[PDB]
Amino acid sequence: EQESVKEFLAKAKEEFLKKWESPSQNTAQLDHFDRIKTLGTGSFGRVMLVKHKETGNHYAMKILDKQKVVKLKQIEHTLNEKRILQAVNFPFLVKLEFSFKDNSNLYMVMEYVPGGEMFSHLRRIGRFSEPHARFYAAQIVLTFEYLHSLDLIYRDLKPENLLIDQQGYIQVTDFGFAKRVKGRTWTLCGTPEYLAPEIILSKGYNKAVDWWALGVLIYEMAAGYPPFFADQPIQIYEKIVSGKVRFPSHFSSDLKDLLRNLLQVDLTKRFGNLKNGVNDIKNHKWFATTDWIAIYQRKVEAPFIPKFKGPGDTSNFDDYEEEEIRVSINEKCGKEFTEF
Amino acid sequence: TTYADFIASGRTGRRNAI
Ligand SMILES: CNS(=O)(=O)c1cccc2cnccc12
Ligand SMILES: CNS(=O)(=O)c1cccc2cnccc12
Repeated sequence: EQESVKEFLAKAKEEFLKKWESPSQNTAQLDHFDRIKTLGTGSFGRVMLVKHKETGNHYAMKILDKQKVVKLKQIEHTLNEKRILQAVNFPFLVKLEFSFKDNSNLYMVMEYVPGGEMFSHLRRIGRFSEPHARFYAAQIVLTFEYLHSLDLIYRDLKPENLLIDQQGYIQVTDFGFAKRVKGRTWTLCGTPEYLAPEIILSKGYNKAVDWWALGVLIYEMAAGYPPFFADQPIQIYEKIVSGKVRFPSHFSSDLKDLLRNLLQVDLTKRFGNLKNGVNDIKNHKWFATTDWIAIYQRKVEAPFIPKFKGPGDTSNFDDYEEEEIRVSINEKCGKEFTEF
Repeated sequence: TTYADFIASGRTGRRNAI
């Protein structure tokens, strides 16, 4: 009697493939927006709060320097990012509203989520209760079920990339390492604390790395610190591969069981990667109180609503040093980014 | 405590991708 998840995902794949095969391009330009303030920075670019001049709507504009992208060998990853983000559609994925490029930069204009990064809230509060952590985790489970059904691996789960909207739900950002792949891939990418052992060990790997990263995220949300931490990445990797994991004394029996199964070095035993796929996670005892339908439909009351001061207030974000956006008089890296 | 060791570590701020 329920709406079938299988049938829902089949229709969603039809929708995705149409956009994957015919991507949108050149849907705004820089002078349509006033640039306000930097919201975040990453290894590859900066995200700015902007205001559309005609409508007054605020957006979050990611700006990538084409020459920096080439130097860091991220051309194909950046093309993946934009092609995937413009084609996906799910309640917990940030919307790409416009994209464009100029002589110097690539621009992805996304919906602005003023509630701030989960990272900020998690560090301030210390740790989330298990019900709070489970509410967020359920959204990631559904999001990965969706992405994986489209043959997409995400590859950069972490609280820094999860924004909290005004309903208290998650919006996943940063598709810089997302890739559409049937079978295995090999790129060493991610964030150290979240890398699965098979990435570190230079094995071919598949979507199971996202389920490992979910285990890391759940652990970090509920503990307040990640399962494998050290001062330098190299010591983190040694802990990951060991891959002994210890739990806070306050973790429930069911949470420990789920995490041992997500943080399983043996791919043939890792939840999400067995015969029953995601259903081993959704049907796990730790999720017994999760109404998966109600989460997808955003009908569950969230544990926390960010302070609202908008429409363009940035008080839930840190401050960053501002650097002028320079547009050269000469086109840079035109051939590399033709399809953007 | 593990918490205290984390908080005294150098990786409590935002972590960049490799
Ligand atoms: C992850 N934090 S951020 O890099 O500042 C960011 C990236 C992408 C979209 C965003 C939408 N609203 C706020 C911040 C946004
Ligand atoms: C098909 N019913 S639904 O509520 O619209 C829904 C959509 C997408 C993913 C879901 C995963 N689990 C349950 C329901 C889900």
